[PDB]
Amino acid sequence: IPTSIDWRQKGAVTPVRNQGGCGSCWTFSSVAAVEGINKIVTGQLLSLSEQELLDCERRSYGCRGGFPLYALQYVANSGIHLRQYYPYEGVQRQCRASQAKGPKVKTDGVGRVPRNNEQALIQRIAIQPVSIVVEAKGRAFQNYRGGIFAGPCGTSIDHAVAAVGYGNDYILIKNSWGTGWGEGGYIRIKRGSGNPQGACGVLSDSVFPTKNR
Ligand SMILES: *[C@@H](C(=O)O)[C@H](O)C(=O)N[C@@H](CC(C)C)C(=O)NCCCCNC(N)=[NH2+]
Repeated sequence: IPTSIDWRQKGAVTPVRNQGGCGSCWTFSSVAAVEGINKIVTGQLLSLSEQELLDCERRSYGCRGGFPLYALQYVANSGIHLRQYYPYEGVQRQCRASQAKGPKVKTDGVGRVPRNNEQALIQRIAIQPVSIVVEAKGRAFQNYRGGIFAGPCGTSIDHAVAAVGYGNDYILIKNSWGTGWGEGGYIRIKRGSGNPQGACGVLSDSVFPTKNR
């Protein structure tokens, strides 16, 4: 694998989103992962509907939180519509999937990275973007502006985000707090933490969509 990778520089990452006040991070990280594998295997970069997951993925709780694993299973079972045909409202409404216009992206399955294993996560990011988790509630994380973030942060994971790259000392992560946070919406989290769960719990729980060429 390469010493560094950046899926943005392979055209597999869409612009940064802003989830707003809604506790919908689980829809953003999962969609970013799906957009990534879809570009990798089809050649097209599409912007996909977080709102569809928010409304339609029954085992999650809309703006009250959710489960990236189940979001990815939904995409493998039902597919997902384009954002432009099922736009983000930042509030849960009735599922309108069957009424949405336009094409669908359908994946074939879901994989899981062996947890608390930095090399396993890096190896997976070398292949595709990954939906991961971090503890984002800390003031240092909330106030992050740039550079390599090492903390202070605990490992009580609370926020789903998408890993879209790495380099020797960092994992590169697409957050859903708009471009006004961090590095145009991105954060670099240090590799090589003393925590088995990694810095900010970044190694705690990582899943990804699978889709065949
Ligand atoms: C994250 C956010 O919007 O910042 C959002 O709160 C969320 O989905 N968090 C997940 C975090 C995990 C580490 C993936 C979460 O807390 N999921 C469990 C949600 C359970 C909510 N239950 C009810 N009844 N609302």
